[PDB]
Amino acid sequence: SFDRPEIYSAPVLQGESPNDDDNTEIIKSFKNFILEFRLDSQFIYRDQ
Amino acid sequence: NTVSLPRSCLSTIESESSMANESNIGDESTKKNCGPDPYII
Amino acid sequence: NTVSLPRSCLSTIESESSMANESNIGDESTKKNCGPDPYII
Amino acid sequence: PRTLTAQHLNKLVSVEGIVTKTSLVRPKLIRSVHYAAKTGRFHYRDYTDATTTLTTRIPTPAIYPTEDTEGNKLTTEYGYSTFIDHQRITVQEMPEMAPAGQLPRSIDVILDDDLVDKTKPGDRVNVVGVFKSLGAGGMNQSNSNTLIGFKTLILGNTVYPLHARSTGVAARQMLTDFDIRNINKLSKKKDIFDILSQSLA
Repeated sequence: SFDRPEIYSAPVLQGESPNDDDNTEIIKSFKNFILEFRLDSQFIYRDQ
Repeated sequence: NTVSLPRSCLSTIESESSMANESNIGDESTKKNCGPDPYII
Repeated sequence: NTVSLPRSCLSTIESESSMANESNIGDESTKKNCGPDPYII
Repeated sequence: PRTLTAQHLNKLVSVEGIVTKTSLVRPKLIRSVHYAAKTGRFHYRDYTDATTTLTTRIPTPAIYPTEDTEGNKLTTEYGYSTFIDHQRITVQEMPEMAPAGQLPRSIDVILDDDLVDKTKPGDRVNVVGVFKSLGAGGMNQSNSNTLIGFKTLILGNTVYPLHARSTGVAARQMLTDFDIRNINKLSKKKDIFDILSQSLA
């Protein structure tokens, strides 16, 4: 009578050079667009 | 976020614990078979 | 006096009574299916 | 064991014989208890099998729980669970009664809880119990094989050791107050040693 084993991870090293058309880079670019894009000197999307 | 409920019980493929293997068998030689579409919401 | 237990529940083919046909359906559209080898001695 | 036939099934019987081999006393799981870390609650579950009840019942094969209803992980409490003992023995017809030049007959017996270690191999034993049949004799599914029949055994509920000559079981008699009075009276005479000596053979 035992319980279930677990699984987990942690980052240590740097993998291969990231390609442009991959989901993580797409997400990063979208996040940058949300948090940085300026119109009339305003952070419209962050504010809204 | 066409999803369907599992067709068969997942407790077999999911070997959660060592005692689960015992629980998955009992009453002599009769194999455990939950039947088709055994899940309820 | 190689007989084997029935493979499927016989209450369907055995239309014993009028109310048995009603009892053979319930909980909306789900069809009744006892499963394979549902009999115990 | 030789004169025990199918016509006695499901009926209370009393068998006599010699124990030929016992089994290792193992614990059986009955109720399991678990603790939830994310909520601080204690859950439990119960288990059962075919041999714990005389009347047939519809199986309820509950699984061993590892998660909470909400998805939280679970921790087991071995000290708060419950276990029960279980032993299996084999009984054979006595050699002072079995047919000579003929192989012997034997029957299995299952003991539980407080009747688990009351005998050892080589004893003469009298067991009173229920002669039962279990499972399905290959009837379910196709099971083209027809040679095998129904499994049978005794749900033993009374066990008695019997003394016999040239056997490892000692003889013991219960002493009554009349016996004690008589023996104590007899002890006080002066020729008791002579009387006892002459009593022999």
